[PDB]
Amino acid sequence: ISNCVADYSVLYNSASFSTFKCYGVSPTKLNDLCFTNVYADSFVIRGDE
Amino acid sequence: VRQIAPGQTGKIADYNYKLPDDFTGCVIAWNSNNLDSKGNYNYLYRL
Repeated sequence: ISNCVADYSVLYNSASFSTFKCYGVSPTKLNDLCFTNVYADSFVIRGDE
Repeated sequence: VRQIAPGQTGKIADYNYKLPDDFTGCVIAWNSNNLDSKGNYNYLYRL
């Protein structure tokens, strides 16, 4: 992902998600920063793991 | 029932009910589908 104006706040608020865990950042501060390179990884597995 | 924790994010914990960061005291939750289901659509929340 590059050259984006990404509004993160319409996805942690305006969505139904089970667990939202950010690790080096906080979710409320995500609108203010700039990220230099973003990657996305998607799959589907069992929810005990 | 995770957004009733001291410092969280969501439209319950940003728009409806917010706990202070230095909280003292407990949150008690229990499942009740027996009474508040018909359904019952007077339980509103601020969108």
